[PDB]
Amino acid sequence: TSISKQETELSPEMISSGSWRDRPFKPYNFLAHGVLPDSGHLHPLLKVRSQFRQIFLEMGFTEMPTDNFIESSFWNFDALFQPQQHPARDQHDTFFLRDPAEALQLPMDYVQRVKRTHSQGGYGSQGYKYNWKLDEARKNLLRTHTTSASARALYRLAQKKPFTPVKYFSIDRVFRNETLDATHLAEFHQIEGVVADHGLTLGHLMGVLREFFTKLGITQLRFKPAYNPYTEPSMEVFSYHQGLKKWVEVGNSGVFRPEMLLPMGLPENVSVIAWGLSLERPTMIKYGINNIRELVGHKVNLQMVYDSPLCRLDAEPR
Amino acid sequence: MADGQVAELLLRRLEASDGGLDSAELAAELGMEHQAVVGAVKSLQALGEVIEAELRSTKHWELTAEGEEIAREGSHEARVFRSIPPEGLAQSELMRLPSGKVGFSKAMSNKWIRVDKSAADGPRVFRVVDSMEDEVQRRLQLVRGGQAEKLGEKERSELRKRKLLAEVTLKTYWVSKGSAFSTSISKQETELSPEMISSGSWRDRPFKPYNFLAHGVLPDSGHLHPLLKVRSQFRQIFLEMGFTEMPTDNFIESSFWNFDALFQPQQHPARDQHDTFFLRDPAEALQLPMDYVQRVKRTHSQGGYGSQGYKYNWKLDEARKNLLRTHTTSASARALYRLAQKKPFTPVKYFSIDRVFRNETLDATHLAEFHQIEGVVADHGLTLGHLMGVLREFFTKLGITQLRFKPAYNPYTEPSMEVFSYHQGLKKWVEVGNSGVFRPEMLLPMGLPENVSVIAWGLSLERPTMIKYGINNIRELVGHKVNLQMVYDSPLCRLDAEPRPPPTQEAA
Amino acid sequence: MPTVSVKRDLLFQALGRTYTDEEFDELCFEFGLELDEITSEKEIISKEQGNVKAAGASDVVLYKIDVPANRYDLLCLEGLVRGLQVFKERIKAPVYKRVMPDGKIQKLIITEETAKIRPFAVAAVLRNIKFTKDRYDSFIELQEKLHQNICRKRALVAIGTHDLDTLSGPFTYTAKRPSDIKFKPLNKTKEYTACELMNIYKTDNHLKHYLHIIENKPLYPVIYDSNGVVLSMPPIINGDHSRITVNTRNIFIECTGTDFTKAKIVLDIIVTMFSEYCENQFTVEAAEVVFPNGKSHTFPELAYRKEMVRADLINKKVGIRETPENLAKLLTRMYLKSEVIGDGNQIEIEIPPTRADIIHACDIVEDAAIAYGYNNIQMTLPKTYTIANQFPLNKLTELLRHDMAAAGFTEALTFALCSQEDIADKLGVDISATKAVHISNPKTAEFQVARTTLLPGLLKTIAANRKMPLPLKLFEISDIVIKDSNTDVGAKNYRHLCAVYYNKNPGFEIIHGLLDRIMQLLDVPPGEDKGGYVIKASEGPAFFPGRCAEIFARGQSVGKLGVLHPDVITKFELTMPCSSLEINIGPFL
Amino acid sequence: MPTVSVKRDLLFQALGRTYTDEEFDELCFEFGLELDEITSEKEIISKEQGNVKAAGASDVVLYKIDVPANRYDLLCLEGLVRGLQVFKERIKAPVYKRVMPDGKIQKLIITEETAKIRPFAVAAVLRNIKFTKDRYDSFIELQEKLHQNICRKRALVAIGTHDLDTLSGPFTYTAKRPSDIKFKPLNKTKEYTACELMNIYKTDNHLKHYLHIIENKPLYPVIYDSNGVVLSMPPIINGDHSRITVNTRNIFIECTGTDFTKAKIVLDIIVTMFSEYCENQFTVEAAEVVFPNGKSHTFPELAYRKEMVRADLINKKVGIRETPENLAKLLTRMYLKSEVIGDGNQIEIEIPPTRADIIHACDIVEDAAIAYGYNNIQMTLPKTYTIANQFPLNKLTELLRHDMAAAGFTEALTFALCSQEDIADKLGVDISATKAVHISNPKTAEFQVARTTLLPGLLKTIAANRKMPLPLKLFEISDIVIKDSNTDVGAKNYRHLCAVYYNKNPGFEIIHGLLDRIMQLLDVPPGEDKGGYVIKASEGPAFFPGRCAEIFARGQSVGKLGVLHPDVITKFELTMPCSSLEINIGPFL
Ligand SMILES: N[C@@H](Cc1ccccc1)C(=O)O
Ligand SMILES: N[C@@H](Cc1ccccc1)C(=O)O
Repeated sequence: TSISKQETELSPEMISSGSWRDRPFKPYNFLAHGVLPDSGHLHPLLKVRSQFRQIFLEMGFTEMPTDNFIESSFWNFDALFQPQQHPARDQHDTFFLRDPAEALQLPMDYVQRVKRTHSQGGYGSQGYKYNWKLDEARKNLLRTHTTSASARALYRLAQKKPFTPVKYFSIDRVFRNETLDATHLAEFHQIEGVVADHGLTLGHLMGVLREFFTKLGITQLRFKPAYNPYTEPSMEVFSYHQGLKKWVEVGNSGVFRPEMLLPMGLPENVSVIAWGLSLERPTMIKYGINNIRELVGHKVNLQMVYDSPLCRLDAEPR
Repeated sequence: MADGQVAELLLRRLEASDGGLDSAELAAELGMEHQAVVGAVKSLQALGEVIEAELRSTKHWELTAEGEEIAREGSHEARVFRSIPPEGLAQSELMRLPSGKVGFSKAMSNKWIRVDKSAADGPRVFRVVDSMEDEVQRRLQLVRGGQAEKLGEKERSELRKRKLLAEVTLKTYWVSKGSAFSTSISKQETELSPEMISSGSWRDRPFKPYNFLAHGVLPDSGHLHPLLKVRSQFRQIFLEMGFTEMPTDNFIESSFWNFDALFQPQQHPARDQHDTFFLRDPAEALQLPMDYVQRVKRTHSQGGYGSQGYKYNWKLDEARKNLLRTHTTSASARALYRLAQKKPFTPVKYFSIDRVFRNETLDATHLAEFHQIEGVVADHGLTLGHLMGVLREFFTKLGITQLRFKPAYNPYTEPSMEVFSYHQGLKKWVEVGNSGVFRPEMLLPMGLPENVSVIAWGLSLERPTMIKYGINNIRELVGHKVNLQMVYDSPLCRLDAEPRPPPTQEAA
Repeated sequence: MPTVSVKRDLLFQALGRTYTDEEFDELCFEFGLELDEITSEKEIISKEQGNVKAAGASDVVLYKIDVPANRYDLLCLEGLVRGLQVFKERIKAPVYKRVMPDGKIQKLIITEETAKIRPFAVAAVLRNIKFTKDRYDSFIELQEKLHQNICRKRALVAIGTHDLDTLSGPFTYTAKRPSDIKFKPLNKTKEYTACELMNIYKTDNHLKHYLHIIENKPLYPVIYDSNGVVLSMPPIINGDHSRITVNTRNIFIECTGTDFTKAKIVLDIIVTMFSEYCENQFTVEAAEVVFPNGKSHTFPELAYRKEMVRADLINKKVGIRETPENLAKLLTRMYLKSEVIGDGNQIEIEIPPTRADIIHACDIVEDAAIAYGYNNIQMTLPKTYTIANQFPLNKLTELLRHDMAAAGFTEALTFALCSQEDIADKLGVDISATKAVHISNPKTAEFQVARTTLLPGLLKTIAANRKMPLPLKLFEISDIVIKDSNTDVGAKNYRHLCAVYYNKNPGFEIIHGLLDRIMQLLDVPPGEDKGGYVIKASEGPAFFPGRCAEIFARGQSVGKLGVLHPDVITKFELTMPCSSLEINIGPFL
Repeated sequence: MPTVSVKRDLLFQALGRTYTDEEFDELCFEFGLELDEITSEKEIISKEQGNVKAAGASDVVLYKIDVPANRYDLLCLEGLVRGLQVFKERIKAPVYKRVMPDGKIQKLIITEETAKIRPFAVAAVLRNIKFTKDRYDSFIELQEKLHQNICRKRALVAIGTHDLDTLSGPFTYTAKRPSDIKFKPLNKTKEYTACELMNIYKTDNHLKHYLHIIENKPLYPVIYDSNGVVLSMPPIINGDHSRITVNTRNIFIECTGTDFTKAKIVLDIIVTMFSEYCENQFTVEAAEVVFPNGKSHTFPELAYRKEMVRADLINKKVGIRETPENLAKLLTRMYLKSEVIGDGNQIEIEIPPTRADIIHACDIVEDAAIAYGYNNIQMTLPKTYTIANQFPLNKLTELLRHDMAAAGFTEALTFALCSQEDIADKLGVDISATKAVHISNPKTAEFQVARTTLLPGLLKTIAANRKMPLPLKLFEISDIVIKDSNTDVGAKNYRHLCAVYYNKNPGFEIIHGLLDRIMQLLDVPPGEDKGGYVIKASEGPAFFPGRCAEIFARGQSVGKLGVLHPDVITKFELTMPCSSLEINIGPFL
């Protein structure tokens, strides 16, 4: 052919003096993924943790610290009025340490009040009428739930000159010796929210929950009675889904029992409500997943991460 | 001649030796100390994996400069105990000399002596007990008998910090022959190929040791503009304080909403060609709340809602004039009006950070368009104190406590106050924000209830950003003339935009 | 921000005390004022005009006080001293009464030729003023102060002070043809005509403004008297015959204008302010103004309003809980003479004609709080729980910003205003096809139109950063205006995410790849058979032919993807080629 | 989560209605229960033997109901039916009274040899039970249900049911040497000794647990009778002589154990549950237990507590405003028979021995709300204003995360647990110099220790992503545990920001450059002087010699910067070389 020795991309000199004009070059495959620009990446699960953290802040909640993968049995259990007969304080369920076996320092006064009400009762309750062994509470372990963190937080609060209502939240990792599985792992992330004021009602707990799951884009909300060792009334919240074409549990909550709170020193006119869920569940659905080990852990498929989108363009009109 | 000269020489030696070699002995055999041989052995390891070396160490106990004295003239406590008769010994003179002073503090923390204040001769010291045994001394007295072992770890322990003796550890090095061993030294081996890993060829060569002095290679990270990095932080403060973000998609506002709606009189200077950019094309608003407008026109000229208006003639053709939003307050007017239409009234907290346009070729940073953030609270029975309270909470999440309020004037606020803060470095109370309490002649005509009152405050995104990233002029990053290099380097003005940041040292 | 200069030593003497430069700066703060600066004309003329070091009564120690454009009774030393004096209860607030004279019921008549150039006017006189070097200048200053300020450069109200001893008999306010009045103006050698002064003034640095900005109508305002002497020609200049000087004994003040009430106020301020210097202290001699209407009203009307406010209100509004008796005390110190009404519940407040700013109940609260001292009010925190919410758009934007950055690009801050050529000519399109909005009487050339795209600004940024390394990767996610016939105002803003690749070679494939990432981020599948997006080659007058495409998604054109055309890249004074991208992220919400 | 299987057709018949698989799944929800699954006996094993089609009682469908580990009166069909029945007011709640028998005042005597192995025990009998194929199995099931559950596998309480017609005369509870009691145990051919059964059971799949986990003391619990017959050896097995079968007429129930009250409760549950089948319905025949103390107490003590609650409390706590009369109705339906006390203020509540879960006032509220139906409670929103605050550390973290991403790196999610070799051996150091924390009796090998660094996990990630492009740039900002003698628990978490460069060539200079950026981001100036940071070459057993440094800043060692040593990179099964970085961002707050 004639004038057909096409060129490549334009040039700074062609742009300098008329050269680009007629030196024929029109080749560009307008149907190709082009070159994804090299880009940094944030892990999907944490992109989500971020979104939760925000929801909490927008709802006036303060972020409580969780720097302690290792909790003493006292704070992780006893403190939450979790008897010692319970099947969750067993070796086959929890990770107890081998090296720092027993903890070192413990809040003996508070511990005394617990030991007490735990076995003999008080504050209006009739305890569990069993013998509370301190050597047991001394046993160190791997925090089994963020609720312990709240116990801490509340206790600290109970010491403030005059009481002052608050709203705490925290999204932290929690170790469980459950069962090496494909559905659930050994360690996951659990988010918890707690409100402490005067005269909070089960309805409040419900009201807050509705507001929370709305900023998560959920309206099909139905509550159901449940049981938690550390909550006067306790309820599991559910939502409807098409995936299992029927109702599903999306969160557990309750109203800390007074035999948990009163011994910390909080006033009797103060009541605190709380709720919690796992960072995992909401992702393993609102992003469709088969194996959890696919995004949590070293076995993670990095390619999936590179491609993970704005896991926050979620609670928006999807 | 210190490392490279004693190196190629320590290699010669190893070559001529039968394996073993000491950086001490062979340094004694040399006309060199041990800060040369050892000082070098360092290089002979950096240079790949040439020679192996084992840091062996000698450990013996010596006596202090101080403790050598005690060791022979007794401790300081015993020193003083014996120095004080039963007749007492005014503690005045006793501590009027360092040697004593010390010993007094320990004859005390020993229950060997006590004080009093029952003799005109000021406080005095009398010995408590009469049985004295100088342990401190008679313990050292033997440590220097080459018996520095007949003593407990519980003992020399305390003794140590007492400066009554120290431990000596002589570090010796046993440089062997490794692999890379060779007097060739051709450190032309630059890096570490994936090959060498699978083979072992990292062992048969010397790698040019790295120059840990020079800075490295900053990666090509993407960048977010400093001013917006700050806008972000403000946006967050507002959310954490329960405020909802109101929309501002409208650089072009009708004069009505921008001025009239806010009970800012028509003949006000601020709506002059010199002050506000008016429009040439959509110069006339294509629509507006005539009902609301009527109630405005009214109260604006004749009064009402308790006021006596401005008693002037309100021209509608004027309000129709389109312009470039001069302040975000107009956005709030919109927001509030909308709110006023809600079935039952419901308290709220709005905020918005959007750019405004002022014509002024004004002094200061010459910007005819800058960002302005505004916060508004509407509830029942809000007081000037609430406005203050909210402001304190806000400026605290901004890291500011020196807050002082001052009376001011805004056409659209019953009471109005400017809030200030005392600057440390730039000693002087600088401003920081203007606020007020929307007049009812602004609110009532919108249809809000009389029992509802709304307070608001605002400031510019620019002013603070200048004193956070630290600057004096902002046209240095606000515009096309922005110095991109400054952006690439702009640090997290977040933790360094609330928490306490560290300023360069002050060496003298 | 009205500023008022005052001879320090005088100010202090006026008050009856001596103040530290702090003690006063404090008193200022305490009263809503601000002591802007302390210098003298030794700093004025000594900074912009050669260096006329003329100091014999100029170079002094005077305070430059800032006062609220609200309070008019604070534009002169007489006022500030009176205000602060009562505020610190160091003096009882004076009462202003207007009295009848001895037969000499001065009168000013308005005619028909009036209502159409300066509708109404009002006047009054103040008998036997004991002037002074300073008192005079202060009296003249105040006049200027509230002229080019509250009167909007005489536009609405114009004040004229005359030496009543230099003219007599009933005065007349009217309007005649320009070339129909001889006159001997203030600082003018001869005697000219109205039609003559107008243009001889177009050169007068001071009046160069006032004149045409107000007159060029079929008639001109003028004020005569029995003798037939010309008092003045209202907005422009007064008569040199009736000029007022330090030795004047009686002053006749007249105010003409388009805004009745304002004039009415300006008068009150002037007369109420300086009647402190009349023989019969704080008294203004009535004056009869007769309107075209034929009726006669007396002036000035030293209005004394008496509204009533409940004590609990002030407390509940300010945020303090003081007793009604004390609340009254507060209000009084602020000029608003208050008194509790028996049942210690309601407070009767007397609004002086000096504080004409009090127009609503809330204005009393202001003064009440100011008197109480803002910093004595306990800070309280509103207890209403509200859940915060971001604005959908902005949330998304904030996200994209963070990923654009992750993708190695750098965010900029383009201005929203610019020159037409920036969004048209330089891009190969006529300003008539941009839908752009035009700014009226723009200062510079770069204030003609408002952005229609972010591409220009971005380029211009590269232009100013030639000093920057190999490839420049800029982006910005902001608004652009457009005319929209379907919006109450006429225009609408749009959120575009716009990026550019500047390098030896244009990165049209890497820019194409950016769009792909962005879509991937927004979870928008490629292809349309799922409501996604596609790239359809297209032509653009800003892009090098055959290296330009259009972006389609969610059933519409989103943006333009392409390589900048050599023309635009040179017309923006750039070197290398360039690849751009600009999508309207709006539809993606 | 206690599960209770029940023959469907039976359950429905028991209630007096037929339910949809939805209607019941609903009723369950409504009462805090959950219908876990619905299967047959064949399907239940249809996976534990492949598919050994077991036909018989596998034709019947049964519901697998989940019940709260709180409510004990719901561990059998008799209970669930009774509970739900009253809950839907389809039946009045039955009363449990214990009666005196006709002379046969059965008695069980405790001795001294007791208190030290199983301190106390309690018993009682229920006359003439009309058993059934099902009723029997249910009775046995319940026994097992509350055994290895509320009794903690018999550890605290152990229950024994005997056929009173097969033995007589006062019974004795005591302890003798193991090899000192012949016995004819439940399912055992001959007659063995205690000292003999113990080891012949170490092989019994079922009892393999119970035994040693409770006994190996100097004495063994045993229960005799007049004849001298052995009733049972409490925790391990009962006597085959007194075995109970479908045709049993009278049952003698005994409960021994270390926890008094619990045993006391277990008894009440059993006896209160099945007295529904006694000739004299809902009656339990008293029994006299005599303690070592010499005193005699009657059992079971069907405790009926009568606490009082202010109706206002229940309302104010639940969030409802029902009337006391109605509140009482609610509580009643829940088994807690309530009645208003005259002044319609206080409600008297009777706590049945069946609901032993009620231990505090709040527990009444629970039941009250459950009876009222959670979803009938209006959702209200707490009105207390609170300003939100992030935790300093986490705020900073969240920021750095966003910039690491900007700098082209990708965030991972390492596990916090692993094997010692992961944080020691594979890095060239002994597990004794890591300060690491050790987990007790870890399942897998990778559950021995808790992270001491993020480097391991990061590498392991690369290992699993060999399939990924040219250079891998990973990073993570998480916690690592360490033993700390100065913390109440013994260990402390630290926030490390750790990154790695994986490529043909290690990017030690580009990693060095990362640290520089990071510092630049944290506004930390370089050099020893400027109170900033310094890279001081150093040696590390995990880094290739001469390509390793230490990071110093704010007066301390922050981290280690360097090139991974060939050994570690191969011991983590990797190919290319590697450059790492790990700073403790803690000190930078
Ligand atoms: N995550 C906690 C939250 C919570 C606290 C207290 C009661 C109920 C729920 C949990 O699962 O229990
Ligand atoms: N809009 C003003 C602040 C302000 C608004 C409304 C009332 C009071 C103050 C500003 O941005 O400076």
